[PDB]
Amino acid sequence: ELRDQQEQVKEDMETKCFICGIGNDYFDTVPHGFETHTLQEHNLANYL
Amino acid sequence: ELRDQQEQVKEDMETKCFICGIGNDYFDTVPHGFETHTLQEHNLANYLFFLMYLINKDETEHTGQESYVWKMYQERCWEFFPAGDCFRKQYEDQLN
Amino acid sequence: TMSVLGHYNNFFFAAHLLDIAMGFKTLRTILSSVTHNGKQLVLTVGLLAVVVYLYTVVAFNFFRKFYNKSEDGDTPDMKCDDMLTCYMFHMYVGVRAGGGIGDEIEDPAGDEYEIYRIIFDITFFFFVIVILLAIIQGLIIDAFG
Amino acid sequence: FWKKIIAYQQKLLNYFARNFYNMRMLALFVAFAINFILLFYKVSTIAVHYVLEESSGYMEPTLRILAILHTVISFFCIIGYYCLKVPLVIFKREKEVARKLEFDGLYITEQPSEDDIKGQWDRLVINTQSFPNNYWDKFVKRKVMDKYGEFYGRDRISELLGMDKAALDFSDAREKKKPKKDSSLSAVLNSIDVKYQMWKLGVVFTDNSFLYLAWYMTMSVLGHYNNFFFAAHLLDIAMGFKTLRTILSSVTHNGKQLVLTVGLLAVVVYLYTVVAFNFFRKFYNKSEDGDTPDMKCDDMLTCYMFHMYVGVRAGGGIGDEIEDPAGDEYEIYRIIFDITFFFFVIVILLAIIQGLIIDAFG
Amino acid sequence: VLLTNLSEHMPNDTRLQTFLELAESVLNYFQPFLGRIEIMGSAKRIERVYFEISESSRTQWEKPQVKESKRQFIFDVVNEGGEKEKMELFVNFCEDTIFEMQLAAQISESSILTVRSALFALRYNILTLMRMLSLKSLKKQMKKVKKMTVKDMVTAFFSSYWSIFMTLLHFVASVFRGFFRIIC
Ligand SMILES: Nc1ncnc2c1ncn2[C@@H]1O[C@H](COP(=O)(O)OP(=O)(O)OP(=O)(O)O)[C@@H](O)[C@H]1O
Ligand SMILES: Nc1ncnc2c1ncn2[C@@H]1O[C@H](COP(=O)(O)OP(=O)(O)OP(=O)(O)O)[C@@H](O)[C@H]1O
Ligand SMILES: [Zn+2]
Ligand SMILES: [Zn+2]
Repeated sequence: ELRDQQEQVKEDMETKCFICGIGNDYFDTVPHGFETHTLQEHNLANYL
Repeated sequence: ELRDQQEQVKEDMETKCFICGIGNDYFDTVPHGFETHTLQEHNLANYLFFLMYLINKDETEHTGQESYVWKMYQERCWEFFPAGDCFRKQYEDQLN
Repeated sequence: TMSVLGHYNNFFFAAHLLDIAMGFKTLRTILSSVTHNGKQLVLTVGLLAVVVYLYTVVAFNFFRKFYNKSEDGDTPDMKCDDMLTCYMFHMYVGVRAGGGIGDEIEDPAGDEYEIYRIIFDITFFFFVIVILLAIIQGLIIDAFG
Repeated sequence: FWKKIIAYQQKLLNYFARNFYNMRMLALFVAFAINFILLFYKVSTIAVHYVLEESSGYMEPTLRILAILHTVISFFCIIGYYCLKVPLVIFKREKEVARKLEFDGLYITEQPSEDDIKGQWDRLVINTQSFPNNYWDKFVKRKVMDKYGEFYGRDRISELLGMDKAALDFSDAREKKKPKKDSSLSAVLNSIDVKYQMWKLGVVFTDNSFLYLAWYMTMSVLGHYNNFFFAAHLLDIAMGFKTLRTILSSVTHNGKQLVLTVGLLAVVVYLYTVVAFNFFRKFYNKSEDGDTPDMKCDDMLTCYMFHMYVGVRAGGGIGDEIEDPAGDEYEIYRIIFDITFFFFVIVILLAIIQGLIIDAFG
Repeated sequence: VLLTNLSEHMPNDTRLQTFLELAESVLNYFQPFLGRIEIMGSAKRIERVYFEISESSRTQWEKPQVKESKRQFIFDVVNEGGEKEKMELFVNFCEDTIFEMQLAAQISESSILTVRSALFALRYNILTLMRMLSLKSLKKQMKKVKKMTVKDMVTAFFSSYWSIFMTLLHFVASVFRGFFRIIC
């Protein structure tokens, strides 16, 4: 169960944005779109 | 955990293309589309053979595309690799 | 009825402690591990009984001389002269033993059936003690998962 | 006459094929009854002879009748198998060989690997006239004709497949047919295809399930000479019950890894035996009488047998069975020896086996 | 390469189709040696590139060791990897594999008995079973069973399968004897 919980956390944070919740593929229509969105536009550290 | 990792590897390689990353269903709109795309258009062995041929080919004899890829590879920029796009998606309307 | 009989014999009140399974849901979650695969748990015991019966057949036909269980040399307590007694021995003592039937039967050292008996004991330990009990534990863990 | 006997034969075959499974269940039930009767023998006092002791006195005739019935049902289960399940095997084999002949040319272009029993044995059925006897496609020999005739020689392909050009020319040409009777038994003997039946018998003999049923019948027959041979029939429960098969799948799923685990355990125990034989040979005395010492590690084979039998079956390891190393100049080394033996052999490897079974379940 | 480029960039062209049929043989010959990839071109468009794959390169790629290396690389890049460095790890693996295949090409310069025994036993034992009918000497038996009885009928029916099971037992014993002789 601990392993499954860790894997679920990793999958969620890799497949959907923390703030808006939009999936990764929509941003990935532009190359590196998900990384750009989650590290420049909707970064939680930026909100903090 | 080892079994789960093996299953995850199999599922990823069966559901999405290695290079572009587009899902299997989009190609599967055409019969055998995913297999055709992953074995003829975006085959990783084909990219390996292209790098081999470009390395073993003389620089003066390079064509325009080969020179472009050669410069990009020398500068270690991997933008020439298709990411999120393919020939089918780029020529969707004209091809069909 | 149990409560009424408890007046005649006060120890009949101990049966009421079996109500904790229904009393507590958290204990029901634990018991679900056993009850989830109960049919397979019973079939595992049936298969174990068949395997032990086969071993009893082999021992009764070939290794009957190593089942003396008496220290006094005057009176020998042979436990495999009877098929039912040999099966009871194998199912009780051999199964409950940590090392198998060889932990309880006589040493085969310096015997013309030494190799066959050693194979007998090793196979008993591997198939019965190791594999089948592991099957039971795996059933419980699989029920949890 | 001929029609009546053929009809009666067909009735018998149909009955056996219909009741094949019920007879297979009945054989198991009779096996459980016989083995329950066998549980009440006594050894009587040299020449020792096995008697059935009972207060009733009937259960010896019960045992005889049950053994005869079990043998008869075992024979009938072979007959029912041959009438019911054999045709499916022949159909599958004829389909496979036909597809290999057509779409692979396994006897025209390339040849069998000479290590394939099926590929070598299937060369006989091609030349037979009764080919697709069970497979529906009766034009496979003409498809091979039309595919490989021009390239590899039409007459050569015809010789391979057994077709006769003169036969077809004779059929097309003008002749006068002469009547024949099925009543002519010499004619029917000439009509039967010896080669095709030989290939069919070979396929049946190479079939695994038919071999299992033959072993069952042989076991049942030997049970008359020795009544305890009927205990081997209790091994049929795995095939009898699917629920028991689900349990056994846990063991059989990782059988290769389970065997390799035992091999690794044997190697580890051999290494420990080497160490003990070279350094700790004085602690392996196994006799209480001080006059005669029963050294168990003076011989390499004896030491290995000791370590594999007693040390492995012991709950604490070899140290539970070898002499206490207290007050010895090799005390620390021997204690490390025992602890490592207990940890690696008793704890880890057995846990590997259990984990294999649980992983198979999952 | 020219014809393939034209065919792929002009999909629905009946005029080009006929030339494709006329050049079918050459295209079939050169199919293994023709490479095809897609890249993000300088004109901000996806472009297909056609190159030459060598026969030696193909063989060294299909060697089992390179396939195991490919499987390990895929496992690693999938389980522990990121989208940023995926295409860097892939190029590193490609370079290492290319060097190893070139070195392999450089250095690379220049039971049946059991099956036969089983086949022989199977032929011999079944021929023994069929001899009773191949000799065509069953006339005396037919003479003794002119009298048609349902009991004799059923007895012969069972006897056929009994003879089959002796033939199978004999074949199995012969196989075991042959295997023991071969191993010893
Ligand atoms: N709103 C978000 N803000 C930040 N990261 C997000 C957000 N939504 C999704 N992500 C994803 O979460 C991941 C963040 O990575 P991670 O937390 O491991 O970063 P790190 O600071 O490098 O961590 P580590 O301590 O392991 O070095 C990325 O894959 C990123 O795409
Ligand atoms: N870019 C890609 N290149 C190649 N295969 C890809 C790619 N993307 C996805 N795939 C998929 O990965 C799988 C490749 O199969 P695999 O690696 O087992 O091939 P193989 O050479 O036959 O392997 P094996 O050594 O097991 O015989 C296919 O299902 C294919 O669709
Ligand atoms: Zn967002
Ligand atoms: Zn792709």
